[PDB]
Amino acid sequence: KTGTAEVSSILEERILGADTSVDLEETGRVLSIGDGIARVHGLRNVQAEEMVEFSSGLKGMSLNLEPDNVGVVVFGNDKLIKEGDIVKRTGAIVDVPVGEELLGRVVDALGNAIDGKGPIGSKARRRVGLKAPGIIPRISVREPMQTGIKAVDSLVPIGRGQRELIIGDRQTGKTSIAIDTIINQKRFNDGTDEKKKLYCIYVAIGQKRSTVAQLVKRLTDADAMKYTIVVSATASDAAPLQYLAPYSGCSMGEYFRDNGKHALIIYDDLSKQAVAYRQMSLLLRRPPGREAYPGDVFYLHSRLLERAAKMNDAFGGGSLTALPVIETQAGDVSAYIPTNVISITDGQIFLETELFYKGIRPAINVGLSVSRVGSAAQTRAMKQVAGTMKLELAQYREVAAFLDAATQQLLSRGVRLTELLKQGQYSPMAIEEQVAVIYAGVRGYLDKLEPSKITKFENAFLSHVISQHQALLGKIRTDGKISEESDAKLKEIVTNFLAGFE
Amino acid sequence: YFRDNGKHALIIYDDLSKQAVAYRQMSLLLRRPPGREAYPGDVFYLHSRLLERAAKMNDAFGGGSLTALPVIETQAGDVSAYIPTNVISITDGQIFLETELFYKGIRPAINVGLSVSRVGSAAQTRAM
Amino acid sequence: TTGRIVAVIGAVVDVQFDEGLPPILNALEVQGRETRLVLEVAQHLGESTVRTIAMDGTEGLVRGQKVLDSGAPIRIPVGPETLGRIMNVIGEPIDERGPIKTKQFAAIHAEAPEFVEMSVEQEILVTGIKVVDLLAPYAKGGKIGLFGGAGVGKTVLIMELINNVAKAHGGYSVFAGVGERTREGNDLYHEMIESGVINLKDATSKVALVYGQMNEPPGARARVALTGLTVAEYFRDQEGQDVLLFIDNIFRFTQAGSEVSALLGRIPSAVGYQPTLATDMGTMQERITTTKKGSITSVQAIYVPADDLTDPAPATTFAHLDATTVLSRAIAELGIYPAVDPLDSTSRIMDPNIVGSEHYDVARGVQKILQDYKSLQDIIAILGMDELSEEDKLTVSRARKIQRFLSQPFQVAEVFTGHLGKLVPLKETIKGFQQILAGEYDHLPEQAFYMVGPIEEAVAKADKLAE
Amino acid sequence: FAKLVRPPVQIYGIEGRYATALYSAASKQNKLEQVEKELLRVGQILKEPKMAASLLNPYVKRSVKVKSLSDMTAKEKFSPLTSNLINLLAENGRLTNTPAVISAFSTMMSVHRGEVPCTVTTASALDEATLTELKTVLKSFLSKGQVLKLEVKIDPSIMGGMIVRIGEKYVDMSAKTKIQKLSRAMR
Ligand SMILES: Nc1ncnc2c1ncn2[C@@H]1O[C@H](COP(=O)(O)OP(=O)(O)OP(=O)(O)O)[C@@H](O)[C@H]1O
Ligand SMILES: Nc1ncnc2c1ncn2[C@@H]1O[C@H](COP(=O)(O)OP(=O)(O)O)[C@@H](O)[C@H]1O
Ligand SMILES: [Mg+2]
Repeated sequence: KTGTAEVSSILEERILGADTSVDLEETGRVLSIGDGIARVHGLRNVQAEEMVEFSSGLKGMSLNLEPDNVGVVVFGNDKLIKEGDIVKRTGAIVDVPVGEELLGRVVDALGNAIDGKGPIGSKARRRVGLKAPGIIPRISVREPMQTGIKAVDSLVPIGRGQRELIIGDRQTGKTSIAIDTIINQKRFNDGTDEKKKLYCIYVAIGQKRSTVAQLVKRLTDADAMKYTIVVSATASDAAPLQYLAPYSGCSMGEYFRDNGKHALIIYDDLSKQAVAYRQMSLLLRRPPGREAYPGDVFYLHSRLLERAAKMNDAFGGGSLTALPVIETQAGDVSAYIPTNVISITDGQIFLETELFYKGIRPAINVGLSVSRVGSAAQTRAMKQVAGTMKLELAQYREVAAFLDAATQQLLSRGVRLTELLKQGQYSPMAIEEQVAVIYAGVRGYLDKLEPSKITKFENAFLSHVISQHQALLGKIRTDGKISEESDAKLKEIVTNFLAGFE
Repeated sequence: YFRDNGKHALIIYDDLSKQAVAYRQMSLLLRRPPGREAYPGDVFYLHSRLLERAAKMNDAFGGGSLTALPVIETQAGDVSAYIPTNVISITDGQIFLETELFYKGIRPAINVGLSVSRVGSAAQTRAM
Repeated sequence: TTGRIVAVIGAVVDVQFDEGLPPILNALEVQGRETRLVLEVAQHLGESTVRTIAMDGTEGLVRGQKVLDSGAPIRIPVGPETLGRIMNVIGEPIDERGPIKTKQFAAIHAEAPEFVEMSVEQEILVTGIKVVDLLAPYAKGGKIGLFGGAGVGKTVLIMELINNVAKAHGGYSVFAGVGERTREGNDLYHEMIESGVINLKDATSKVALVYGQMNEPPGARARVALTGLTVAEYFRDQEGQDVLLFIDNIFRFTQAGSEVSALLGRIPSAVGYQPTLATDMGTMQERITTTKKGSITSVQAIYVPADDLTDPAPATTFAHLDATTVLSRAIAELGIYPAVDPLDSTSRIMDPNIVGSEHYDVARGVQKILQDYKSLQDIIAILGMDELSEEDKLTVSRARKIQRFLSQPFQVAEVFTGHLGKLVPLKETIKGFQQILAGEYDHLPEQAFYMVGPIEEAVAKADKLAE
Repeated sequence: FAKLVRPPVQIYGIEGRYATALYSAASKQNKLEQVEKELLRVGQILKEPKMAASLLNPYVKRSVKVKSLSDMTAKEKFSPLTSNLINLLAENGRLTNTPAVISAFSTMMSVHRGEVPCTVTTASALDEATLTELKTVLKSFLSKGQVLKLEVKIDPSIMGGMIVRIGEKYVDMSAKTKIQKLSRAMR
């Protein structure tokens, strides 16, 4: 055998008693930096998972408190660390700044602003290694989280506190759905009722830094940044930073959840966190598993996605939604990580790639997409419409494998509905316009339009109702349900508009 | 020696997939870290620094030459194994032989579909 | 500071400094060789010893030789005098033309541009090639990926991109030959000398070749793409201009990384690749971006092992690619050169928010007509031209005309076809295709367009060959 | 870490690390010779039946062993360096290989004072006048200052001549090897 603190440079200090001069209860010396981990000697008073600070300004956290030398993961590039450097405690479990002083800022995985707009002047520091709310604090998911996308709001409704899952092959429309959901909250974030305002957090993990820069620019182009945080552990950043980024974001969101406000965190994407964690492990010699992922690449996500809860009135009534993104490989949604995360969340949104090639954007595959919990949380107008839209599409999907006029009718209905469900990009529509268009579609009025022409009808229709009939939409929204008189109106308006469209 | 003495040579290794095995044994016994299929990390450097001596010197260094025809055995047309791809990405061609063709009666059992040479038109006489 | 070697295990040396260690990634000179042997630190093993990966053959090293610490990572010359030269990984010329006399030096290990530097507007790099600039537009500071094998005109396309970028955008280029066969390295050198991108006489070369041969030890095939990146970062930063960067190949970059990781003893990852595959690729693909000073485009050849597009190497590369250019053999038999396939070539910026509505509608129309013609090809082959109505024969005629018009005569390829090089600007390509689709030229013989530049030259060719 | 003065010879393993530490610490404070004296003393002091028996049982609490070593080292009145080294070995649990340490340290001090190992294996018994000429000629190999520590050995297994080792340098003029060399050459 041998030892790791049994080196000459240490045994000499100990032999001639010189250790009385250098502190070891509050300061250590890096025995060896390698493979992104530093074996550090000293730090007798370091708590597990404390956040120690190196002598180059770096920062790491102590994982292994081996009997003779701590083991420290460096949140950065070890290029800057040299055997012999002095590591100092900080007496604080690894934590991150929180508050509303972060809103509109870009911060790296540790809360250090990287947009060059000055320090994050926050007061509260919240741990990252916190526990999720227990059984009792939570209650069911009741309010809706308006996505602003026709398909998501109609067929895969999302509540608040519900962990969704945007899972689908790369270059399919996942980041696009996230950006639509983040821009669609502008309307709610310009009122007074704190029951509606939703503060968004976007964690960009292992994602090209140019892409995150363009995303921030696109958000600020729509003043959807005054209320968003953007945590960024991009591709270049050392693996430990890509490992903490989701926990930093989830803590910055828990700060809201615990204070009666509603947040919405988008991990983009957890698969790259899992890859970074596998790197971190295999460089610590830990055993590999299935696909070389460590044994605990499930207690890596669960302890993160279990914090996206829905507090009850006793604890504040807060919330923290979550929309983890996942990039399946070619078509396998049975791989290790897609399955490990499909069994942690309360829903799924499958973005098929064939649909995306065939021009059906968003590519949301229905049938494979469910929201087990969102049905209880859905505006009753959208329920009055979806209850039948889902049925019509379900019937259509059976007759899509092949006729008498019955199946021709069903095919026509299905094609019309799917042609409606397409949508642009960065153009989310309030729920009232969604009910208007989906109603005018499901109730057959578009049966007499050439399929390709629906793609235009919708557009025009929106304008005609965004101006002429503000009052009807106002009544629908305020009452939340299509009142029978409101149904009669919507009917006569759709008929009149359809009359002379061509 | 011939190549740099202005002569033309030709060297035929047979096989190279047994030099690779011998080197794997040498390494695994020296306790060097293993890799895919247990081959060390040098089983590319090994071959590459060999099959890159086959040159065609210019007329200032003599005009010599040294062809090379490494013979490789693939386990049931598994051209994707470690050594076959290591030695397929070093050389300028491949003369693929197959046993469906050897028993149909097409002997030599060359499979012109997969066999390529990356010099091509050159390296032929105008007649041929 | 002078340490001493204490172990030589294969291509991994271990040096024992005493006074003060070199931080990771420093380059050490091994004293007592004749060829410059350069080690690069990779770990600290405690006891004032560092495990260095050697950048050249380590036969003849003696336990106890003196290793002198340079002070900063591998440093290379990066002036404009590195243009038209060949230089190995450590920056030593291997063109037998003398020293690379430059006043600047740059370390090959420099961190990616900070977030504030990054430019937020996705532009389009006008390559001057009709098919590329139309269906798969290349983006400034985007990592293009050039599929396709040999025999289909890949070196010619590289030289043409170099020439066109040097003329249009007035920006130089680079060529990092990761694991580059020595024979093909010499052939590429002489091809460039022929075509004239390199020029031995006047110092007006447009390429700065960099070759990490296929026989150099693995530690010196991983750090050659970084040498190319540094030579090009000089032009982006210190001269504010667009740049190309060809990394042939980008699978041998991951291969070299995997071999080095195995040598350092690290546990292998999913498929035997290094545990740091994603970050190793990221810390090199993340310097290829458009800052505000300039931009570094990059055309990276990709090998897909065993046609596995899920394999961790081509699955980690594709997370960065911003384009694609599937050179195909089936389109070279027809003689349509460049062989670029129009229906496989993707591009992330082919979106009407970026290129513009006109560009996008035109490109999508071309794609749709070509798909419809490919489908009708099957019906014609099976049953016969009779089976088609004129509502289809018109699309067939238009599709044949478009397939012709995509071919272009490259300037460097004058030796083959004799035709003159045509650098058709973007607007001319758009107008030509928008018009050929509008039926405006349904009467001209197809050979009017074959191997022409703009559409006007196609009109002139029709007039000439029609008399 | 603090600069340390390397030994003249390098020994490797556990004993290597401990001996290097002790030698570098002793070079500072210049206590090398008395350190070696105390090391030899602890040699025997760790061979008394009770001590050598209680320092092998693993069921003697570690602190018990450390305190017993401290008490013994008060009676023997060792230098601070040697007492600290004995302690160190005690609580790291590596005292079972204390003899390896001191032995290594001896080899570390011998070369420090410059007494190169030697050896002369002879065909058979040897005179002592011949040994005189042997020493007087081998002294011709050293550097300026070194000393010769020749350990003669009789060997009839070889045929004739002699085998001389000096540090590493190995010169073989035994008739046996000449016979096998000739048979090899003329086969
Ligand atoms: N609803 C839509 N309509 C039209 N185009 C879309 C839509 N959604 C996405 N796209 C286009 O798809 C392309 C890729 O989209 P996106 O940025 O979502 O990729 P992704 O699914 O996030 O995968 P990656 O992580 O590689 O970005 C973009 O060019 C974008 O313009
Ligand atoms: N624009 C072009 N016009 C005519 N022929 C071309 C053109 N581009 C490529 N080719 C043909 O394709 C071949 C390409 O060979 P080369 O570029 O040397 O290697 P690779 O085949 O790998 O690209 C050339 O020999 C040439 O005949
Ligand atoms: Mg994305």
